[PDB]
Amino acid sequence: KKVLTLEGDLVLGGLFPVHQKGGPAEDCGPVNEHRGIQRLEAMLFALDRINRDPHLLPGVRLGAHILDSCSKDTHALEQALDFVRASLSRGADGSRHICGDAPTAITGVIGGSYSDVSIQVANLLRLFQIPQISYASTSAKLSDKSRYDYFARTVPPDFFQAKAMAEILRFFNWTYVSTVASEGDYGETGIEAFELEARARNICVATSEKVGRAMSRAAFEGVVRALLQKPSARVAVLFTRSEDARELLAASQRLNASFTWVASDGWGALESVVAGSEGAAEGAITIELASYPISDFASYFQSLDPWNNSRNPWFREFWEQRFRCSFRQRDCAAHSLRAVPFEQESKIMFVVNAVYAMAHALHNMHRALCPNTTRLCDAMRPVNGRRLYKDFVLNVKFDAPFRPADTHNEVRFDRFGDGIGRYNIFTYLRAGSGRYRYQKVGYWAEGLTLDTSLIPWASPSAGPLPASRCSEPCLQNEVKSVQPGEVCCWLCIPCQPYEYRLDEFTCADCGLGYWPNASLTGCFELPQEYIRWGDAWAVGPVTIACLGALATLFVLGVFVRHNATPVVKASGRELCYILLGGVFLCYCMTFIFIAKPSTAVCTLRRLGLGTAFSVCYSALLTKTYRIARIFGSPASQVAICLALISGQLLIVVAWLVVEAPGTGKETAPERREVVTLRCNHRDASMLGSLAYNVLLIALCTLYAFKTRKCPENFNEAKFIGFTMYTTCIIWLAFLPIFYVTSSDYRVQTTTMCVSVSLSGSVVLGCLFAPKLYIILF
Amino acid sequence: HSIRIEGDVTLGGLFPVHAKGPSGVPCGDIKRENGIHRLEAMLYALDQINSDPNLLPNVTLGARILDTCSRDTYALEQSLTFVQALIQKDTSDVRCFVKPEKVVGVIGASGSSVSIMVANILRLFQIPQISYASTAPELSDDRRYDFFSRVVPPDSFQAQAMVDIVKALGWNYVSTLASEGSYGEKGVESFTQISKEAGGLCIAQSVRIPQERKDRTIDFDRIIKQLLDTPNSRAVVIFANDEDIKQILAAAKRADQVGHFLWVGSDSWGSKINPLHQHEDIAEGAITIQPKRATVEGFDAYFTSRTLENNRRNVWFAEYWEENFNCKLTISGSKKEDTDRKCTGQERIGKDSNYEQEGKVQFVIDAVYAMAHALHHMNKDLCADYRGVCPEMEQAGGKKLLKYIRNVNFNGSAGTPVMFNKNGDAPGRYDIFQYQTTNTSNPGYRLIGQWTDELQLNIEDMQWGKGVREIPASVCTLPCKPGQRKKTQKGTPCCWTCEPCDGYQYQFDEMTCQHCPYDQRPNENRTGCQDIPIIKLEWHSPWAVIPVFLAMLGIIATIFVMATFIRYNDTPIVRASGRELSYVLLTGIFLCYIITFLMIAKPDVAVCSFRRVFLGLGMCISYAALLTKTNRIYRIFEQSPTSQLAITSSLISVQLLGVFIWFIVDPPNIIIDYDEHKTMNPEQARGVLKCDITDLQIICSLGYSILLMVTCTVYAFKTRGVPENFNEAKYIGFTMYTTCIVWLAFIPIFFGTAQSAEKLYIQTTTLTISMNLSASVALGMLYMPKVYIIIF
Repeated sequence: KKVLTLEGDLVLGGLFPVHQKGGPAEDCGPVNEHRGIQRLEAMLFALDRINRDPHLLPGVRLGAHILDSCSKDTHALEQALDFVRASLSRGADGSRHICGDAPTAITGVIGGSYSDVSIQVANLLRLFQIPQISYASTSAKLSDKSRYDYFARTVPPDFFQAKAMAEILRFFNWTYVSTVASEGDYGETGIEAFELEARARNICVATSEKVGRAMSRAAFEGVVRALLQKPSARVAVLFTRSEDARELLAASQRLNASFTWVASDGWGALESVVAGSEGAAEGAITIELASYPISDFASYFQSLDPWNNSRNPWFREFWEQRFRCSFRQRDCAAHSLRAVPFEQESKIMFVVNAVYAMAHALHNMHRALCPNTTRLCDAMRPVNGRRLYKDFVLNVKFDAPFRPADTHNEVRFDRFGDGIGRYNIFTYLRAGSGRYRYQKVGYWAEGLTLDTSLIPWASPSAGPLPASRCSEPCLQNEVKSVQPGEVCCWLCIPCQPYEYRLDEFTCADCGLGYWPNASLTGCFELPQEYIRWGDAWAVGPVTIACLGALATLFVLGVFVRHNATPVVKASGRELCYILLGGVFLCYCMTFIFIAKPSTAVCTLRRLGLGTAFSVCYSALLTKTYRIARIFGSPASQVAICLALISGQLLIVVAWLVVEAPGTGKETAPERREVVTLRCNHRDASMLGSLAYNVLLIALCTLYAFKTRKCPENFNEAKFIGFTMYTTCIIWLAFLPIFYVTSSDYRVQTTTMCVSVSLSGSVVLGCLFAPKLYIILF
Repeated sequence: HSIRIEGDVTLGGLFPVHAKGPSGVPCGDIKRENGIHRLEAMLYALDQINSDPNLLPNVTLGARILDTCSRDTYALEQSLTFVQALIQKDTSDVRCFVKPEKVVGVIGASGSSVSIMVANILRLFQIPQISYASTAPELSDDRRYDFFSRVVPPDSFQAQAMVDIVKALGWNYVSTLASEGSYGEKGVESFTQISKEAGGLCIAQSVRIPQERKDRTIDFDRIIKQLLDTPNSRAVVIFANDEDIKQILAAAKRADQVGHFLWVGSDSWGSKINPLHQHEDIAEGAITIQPKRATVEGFDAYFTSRTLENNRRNVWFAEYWEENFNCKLTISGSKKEDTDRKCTGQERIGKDSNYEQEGKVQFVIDAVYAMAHALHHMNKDLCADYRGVCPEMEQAGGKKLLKYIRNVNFNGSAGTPVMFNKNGDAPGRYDIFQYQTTNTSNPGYRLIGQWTDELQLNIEDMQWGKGVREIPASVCTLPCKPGQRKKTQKGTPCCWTCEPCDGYQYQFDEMTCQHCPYDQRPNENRTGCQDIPIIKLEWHSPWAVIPVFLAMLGIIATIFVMATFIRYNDTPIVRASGRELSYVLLTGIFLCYIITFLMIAKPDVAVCSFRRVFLGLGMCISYAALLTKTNRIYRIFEQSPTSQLAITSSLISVQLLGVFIWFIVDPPNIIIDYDEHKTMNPEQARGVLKCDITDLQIICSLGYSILLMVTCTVYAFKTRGVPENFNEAKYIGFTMYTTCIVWLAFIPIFFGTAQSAEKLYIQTTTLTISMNLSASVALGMLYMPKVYIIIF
């Protein structure tokens, strides 16, 4: 019913909601002091400054055709229809009067404080070839250009704050943050943008819920319990509005448990509504749009009077309401606007930025179309409404006017028709001595720049900042898990303790004993040493070998000195010397068996252990054979033993030339020395032939022992037979000991050395005893 | 000039009686026949609706017809003219006052692009739009157009019909072909969107048709070439207009391709003769779709009895006669200088003009009827107790009207029913057209079947019908399913290379080939590792005949030695020798023969439970008699049969406890087959099996006999020195030496024989033959003296 119009060469338009939705009966209720009149006077003052700016639009003066929507849908449609009715070709339908004003083309439709009115106006204006920029439209619904082509909001929508949230969360190194939103459409699209940005930044999300506004405190208690009942982090996200955030903080205070969280534009400052719960909100950072006060607009609005400014009837009704009176009584002149303080909101900056952006776009297109003329050229008389928006409105580079010199805004429009946003981060500072109040730490113009010293918990003096890591980093140890599902944050799980880090997810083993100092490279069996057996354990074998060598030398010296004895004269003196030499060679083989193990070492030890045994066995066999043949030539007896051992020599030589040993170490346990123990030759047919030859020699000795009627040296023959039986028993015992210790590492070698040393010592002392009785005793 | 018809409730109308040829003026002077045959049909629908007592008897139905010639602004102005009268404020304009009427809905939105721009503003207000000729399917969504209801099926329904007709016609892959800048682009987009989700449908190729230049025909020659590049692809769907369809068919005709790929047309093709002329090869198999083209006899009856005196309701019919065969009107306009003949005197020239009612003509009558039925439902549910129209219509909204229009299931002008889905789209009632020249000579489009919700067509409608509906059904290659395949798909969609898997693995459900457990191998079909009975070593002719005969020949010797053993006790020759020695030798020979014959039987769990000790007992029993003989001749040679029997029993007891010990090591079981050969057609290969008998066990069992043979040879070396008793000691020594030589050769056969997979049928046979030969030699040497005594 009321329309504000201003005469101008290129008149613009405006849709500012001055009233609110009253109900089904009444059209709209009383005017609002904050969102309906102050923004209207703001855009009026901005347009007046535009008309009085010599550098901006000098030739053409733009007007205004502003309408009120009463914060409704059908009313918004009916009022926005006038902007197009003024632009219709026919204008007025032909009709016959039962018994004036001419339509003026409108270029700009700057307006829209709510979401539904802006959606409807953009839907109506997208197809009528007319641009429309908004100042307060934070819903993500007007983002798809397919549904809203001509729309360039100067305010950043709430879903752009997801980038600032991700920047904040990555600045403090937080991963397992939780979040909470509302069941409304704006809440769900904002939280969806938040999840999208978090996935782009690879940030985990603990829980995601939508809390309502028409629920009691029981539902809020339940949802906060479901949020804090899964403890893996201390940081949360609060994306809901202030009306719900107040009750959420009250419920959190009822839990007597507080933590840190980030807040969206709903809880930017909002200090008066949530002042009840001061303990729960002790540590928290919020997000608030940058709104610098305008000294020019404030001075203009403070000096407004209906008598001097009567071109705005809505302003007259606002003056009547704010200073309740009646024009019939003429008591409104006594009331003064300077008596009550003036409170500026955050949308005056947006309306002035929008009108200045449109003025700059008009100036740019006028300079690019007809720069020779300063007034509207004939080509610019009809406004296209589409190129002006696509090429000039969207691609604008004007600086924000009416701002302090120390601050720089530089608001612009992106390809999606959205204004560049500057967000100031407000944190709740704890002030026990004084009163709790907020504090600005940084801004989000282009990149996140905030100081951690101003933040209490972020400052190192108060303590370490709270973390949101679901797990703690582990050192060069058990590998990280590769379980799916929970791939947002990682956890390293224990492996077998005998494995290294092959990769970031593979847990293999490449060598024990030495810890690799490198990260992943470096794999070797073991830096083995030359000697592995301990000195204390090897002392026994060395002492036994020394005692055996000393006993053989004493027996050889006694036989050499007592060479004229009748017992040694009628016996094998050369055979006795050969047996003494073979017994002395047994101590050398036992000592060599405990030397540095290697290929040549193992072959030499095996060859010596075989040769000494074969030599003594052949000697005793020849002795018993002669004793059984004579009692029932020395060259032949000396050559037959060589011919006998030649078979074993050829056998071992053939086995040596048939199988070449190496240095291949195979370890059954997961943690053991890779040092060579005895040799590379495992259990094969080599030990079978030697065991068969030893068994045949023992059987031949036992068969030759069958004689028992020896009249000469009967005691010596009995001692030799007892020694042969003892050696056979020792070999039989060593065979089961070697069979049981077939898997032992060094115990088998120690037992074999002890057995061969004991057999050699017994064979030496058996013959040394008769010599001792003959000479020493 | 709009059309005003009096009525309590009126409906909107957007009909293109003009053209958008000249861009300077909003609408061209020329008119279109398709756009002029629809608004008269709506007028007939309205004047027939407000004429009967069964449809809106108490309220008359008005009309508000406006022209929209498919312009971005003029059509927008005419559509905005509806909501301007709804508000009708008009408080600023003063001349020196009229009665406005609200509109309940619109039966306009003829053009595809006009529907979007009309519904975008009609969504904001409470006025629906019931389109009739819209083709673009992107407006079928409810989130962007919730006040829209199409009476014709969109292109998405056409794509669904194409999917259903391709799935039910054999082939699964089809090369799509559409033209951009028209409904073809949206049609192919919907086709891909609905085929990606569809299971069993494949896309062979996707090519665009450029509409910038078609007179050169240089692109169409290249398109048909690259379409033939892909193998066995004979199905192609066309969503473009007829203009380039004629050119592509002409190109396919002049090219004379060897592939002869069948064509699939769209609603643009339908059943027209224009594109093809004397083209039989390219027309064969051109299965094309077309919606139900009904004819309303009432509209034809009303459109013949028209005059310039009674048809004064519409303003465009006066100038409509200018589109006839060069005739004009002089009552209002000025005659042209080219022709002065007048056609107002008679209307027979219109009948002679051979006009035909378009298919979209009956699509504006059912829309008006549906809105009238929605208004009737409104009246019945709100103000069914009023004399005329109730005031509850002006204060109502459009939401209830949309809800009442959605649940509309009445029978329209023709015999087919009309209904709307949840998105405001009517179900697709298409007719399948195929060109055939073999059954009839005249050009025809004989109908196959109807497509309303399912496929009710004639599979055998074609004359051949043998395999022509299955020739393009392929897997990108020849069909390969003989029972041994492996479906490996990489890169190429809905296709896999016809390649078999390894011979050691059998397929499972034609998906993958896996390995079966040991002793099993895939059959000739590579479908499953079947089970077959193992082979047997009984009655083998090629090689076992000689050892079988050698073993059977010992029965006579065993029977002769048994009867001679306890017999002839009077002669001193048998009295000098040990009586138990001959019996022990006979028992050993019998045990050796039984052990040799036991190898013929197939071993089992219970067989080798007692056969594992029969072989070892036979060898040790034979050496006992020789040892006893040497002991006796050594005791007699200096300067006891009872003790010999005890020594033999102790030697056998040493072997009995031994075999018990080496048997208690593992339970008696059967071993699996040992082979590393490939798989052939006889899946039942040579599966030789036995109990726990290996080379080490055989060596340990035969080790005891080696020492006995060595001792016997050592004793015979000295026994042969002194010849006595008819050189019996010399014969015993010769027999012992022969036995030792035979045993030495047996060790070389079982040593180093690792280059033969038939060892179980060769080495055991050779060992048994050697043992039988040694036993026969011993028996012949022992029984020689008895034979000589019996002869002499």
